[PDB]
Amino acid sequence: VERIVSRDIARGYERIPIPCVNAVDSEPCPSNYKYVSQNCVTSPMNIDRNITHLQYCVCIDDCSSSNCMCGQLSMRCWYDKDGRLLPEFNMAEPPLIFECNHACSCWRNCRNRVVQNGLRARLQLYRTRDMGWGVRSLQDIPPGTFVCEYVGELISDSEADVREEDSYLFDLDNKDGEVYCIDARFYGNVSRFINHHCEPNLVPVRVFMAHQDLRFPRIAFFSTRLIEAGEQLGFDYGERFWDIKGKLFSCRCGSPKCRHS
Amino acid sequence: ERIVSRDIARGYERIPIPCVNAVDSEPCPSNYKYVSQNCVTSPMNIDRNITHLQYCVCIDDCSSSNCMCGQLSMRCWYDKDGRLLPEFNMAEPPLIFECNHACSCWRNCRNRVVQNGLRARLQLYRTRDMGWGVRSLQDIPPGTFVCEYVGELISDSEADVREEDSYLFDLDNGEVYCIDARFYGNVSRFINHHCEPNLVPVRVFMAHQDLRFPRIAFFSTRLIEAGEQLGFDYGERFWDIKGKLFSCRCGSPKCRHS
Ligand SMILES: COc1cc2c(cc1OCCCN1CCCC1)N=C(C1CCCCC1)CN=C2NC1CCN(C(C)C)CC1
Ligand SMILES: COc1cc2c(cc1OCCCN1CCCC1)N=C(C1CCCCC1)CN=C2NC1CCN(C(C)C)CC1
Ligand SMILES: COc1cc2c(cc1OCCCN1CCCC1)N=C(C1CCCCC1)CN=C2NC1CCN(C(C)C)CC1
Ligand SMILES: COc1cc2c(cc1OCCCN1CCCC1)N=C(C1CCCCC1)CN=C2NC1CCN(C(C)C)CC1
Ligand SMILES: Nc1ncnc2c1ncn2[C@@H]1O[C@H](CSCC[C@H](N)C(=O)O)[C@@H](O)[C@H]1O
Ligand SMILES: Nc1ncnc2c1ncn2[C@@H]1O[C@H](CSCC[C@H](N)C(=O)O)[C@@H](O)[C@H]1O
Ligand SMILES: [Zn+2]
Ligand SMILES: [Zn+2]
Ligand SMILES: [Zn+2]
Ligand SMILES: [Zn+2]
Ligand SMILES: [Zn+2]
Ligand SMILES: [Zn+2]
Ligand SMILES: [Zn+2]
Ligand SMILES: [Zn+2]
Repeated sequence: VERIVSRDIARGYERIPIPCVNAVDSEPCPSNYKYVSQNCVTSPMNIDRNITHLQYCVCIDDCSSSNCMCGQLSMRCWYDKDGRLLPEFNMAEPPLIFECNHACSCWRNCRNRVVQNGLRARLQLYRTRDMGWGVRSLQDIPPGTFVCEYVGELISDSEADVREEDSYLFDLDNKDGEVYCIDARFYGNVSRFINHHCEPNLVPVRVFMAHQDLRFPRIAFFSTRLIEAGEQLGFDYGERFWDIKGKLFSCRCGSPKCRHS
Repeated sequence: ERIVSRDIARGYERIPIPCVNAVDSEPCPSNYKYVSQNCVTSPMNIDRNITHLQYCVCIDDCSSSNCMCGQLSMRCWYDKDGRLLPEFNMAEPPLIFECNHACSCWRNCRNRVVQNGLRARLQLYRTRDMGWGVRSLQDIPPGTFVCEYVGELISDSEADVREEDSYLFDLDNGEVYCIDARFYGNVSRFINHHCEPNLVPVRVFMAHQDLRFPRIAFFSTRLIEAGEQLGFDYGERFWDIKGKLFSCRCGSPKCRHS
């Protein structure tokens, strides 16, 4: 029998509830963390929030023309009229996405705004058979759809080096020497439960919205294909994770093209 | 009469805020940037450490006296409709600590009003004697959250060197700060002074509890009828300065500055 152990792990902080079910064992809904819907900090992170440092567009339309400055910063605006990535979007090597911000002349409903509108897909936390907790979609998700953001505690590399648990870190790539990461161990959203898959249906993309401090991109997961209702979400953890954890366990994603077992 | 803007906020508020001018030929104001939340130019080291937040451990709707956030606010002053209780001291308002993301309660608990944003149907309009003003297009019951005074967070040192001081809101306290809505602000930058105000500003804390930076929320002091202009008491610092230049045009029989 499938036990509903939570009607909403986000307790109303998302646009829709995220229930938790367990049809496997007697484990209750996870509670060793604090759910937050947006990134937080403990030690200060001096994000550049000077409004005059934002690059912005002066579009007089819905930011669907070639002249949009924010589209140019993203090479081009990759969103279609429904907010989904165009098929030309390179998911093997995603570019930086600069969404429109509060300094732009455009309206809040312009085309170049997707991730800033929050989680919309109906997801469900559930107990897997051999990978702990996982996240599944309760609905069909078309390809190129924004699913969720990897939310957690913004910490420096120096802080990440003294944390005992490293299984919930997401490294923030930046050309500058200073490096940071998102730790979802103590504070995080639904994305902290997404398991690794070697042929993933999700791809992380670095996105900038209210600020453009390149040290702190926000991590948005987009669907790489049609995700059918009931299917578990997964993304590629990368080589750093498996270089560390491979000596502890092999990958259990079950793909015929598994690269870590 | 003459609609000069369908929405001065460009969709950043829950409701459009149109602008009309039935008085003269002035177009919609455009010498500023509309922002729906406070911004900064020079950095402000607001304490955003999540472990520094006081929070409640309520298992209900935060309607009991055990709610930590209510105790910080002396008590929770919101009724089930989100309006201030009749016991609220409009003459000397307390600090309001709304529930935050560190609390164990849900996003729809009783102690959350200002963080839900502007809801009332407002309208920017041209007055006959004091430039632009804001009016309500609907009846607003007493104790209702109307709007927040939004703008650029600046220090006292910065405020003392700004040529235009007509859009400052002082955040009183050693180090003191203020909100300058001259270059960046929301609809509240157009609210005029009235000696019989129907709005009262209240200092509110939500996502952070850095007492240097309270957010300014306007609540109705009485039933505001549809079509009535919004107004609050600018205070004596404003009128000690600007009284040398002009007199108050609020038109009240109890006007104190004309
Ligand atoms: C100098 O001071 C400011 C500098 C900037 C401002 C505003 C400023 O205030 C001026 C105050 C003057 N007072 C006017 C009345 C009395 C005094 N505008 C912003 C944003 C504009 C859009 C809305 C959000 C703010 C961007 N950054 C800024 N300079 C860049 C703008 C774009 N150029 C070009 C290369 C394209 C690069 C430098
Ligand atoms: C095990 O998987 C990772 C492990 C580490 C990572 C990243 C990892 O997976 C990222 C992808 C998987 N995610 C899973 C959920 C979401 C994606 N990050 C780094 C740097 C962090 C800061 C930014 C630059 C890279 C540090 N080293 C790590 N663990 C060490 C921490 C300190 N301990 C002891 C010294 C106490 C030794 C191991
Ligand atoms: C009114 O009394 C309750 C009202 C609600 C409760 C519990 C309640 O009991 C309190 C008394 C209990 N007795 C006291 C003695 C013994 C038990 N529960 C919550 C949560 C439900 C999910 C699990 C955590 C608590 C949400 N719904 C509630 N109404 C809200 C709906 C939204 N409004 C706003 C729009 C203003 C805020 C009130
Ligand atoms: C004119 O009305 C005010 C004038 C001033 C205020 C506040 C005021 O109105 C507040 C209420 C009215 N609002 C209107 C919209 C919303 C409420 N605040 C202060 C301090 C700011 C923060 C630290 C403590 C107080 C600075 N001095 C002030 N003007 C000077 C600035 C520097 N210039 C230079 C030329 C030298 C000389 C005049
Ligand atoms: N493909 C995979 N194969 C084996 N274990 C995996 C896996 N993907 C994720 N995991 C497990 O999940 C951790 C990532 S955190 C992901 C959520 C986790 N399943 C939970 O219940 O909290 C990894 O450290 C590993 O222990
Ligand atoms: N009660 C009042 N009497 C006369 N002028 C007033 C007033 N209340 C506000 N004002 C004018 O408005 C300024 C405050 S900013 C308020 C908006 C302003 N009416 C505008 O059109 O931009 C004051 O400096 C004063 O010039
Ligand atoms: Zn644009
Ligand atoms: Zn833009
Ligand atoms: Zn735009
Ligand atoms: Zn695998
Ligand atoms: Zn509470
Ligand atoms: Zn609460
Ligand atoms: Zn609380
Ligand atoms: Zn008056």
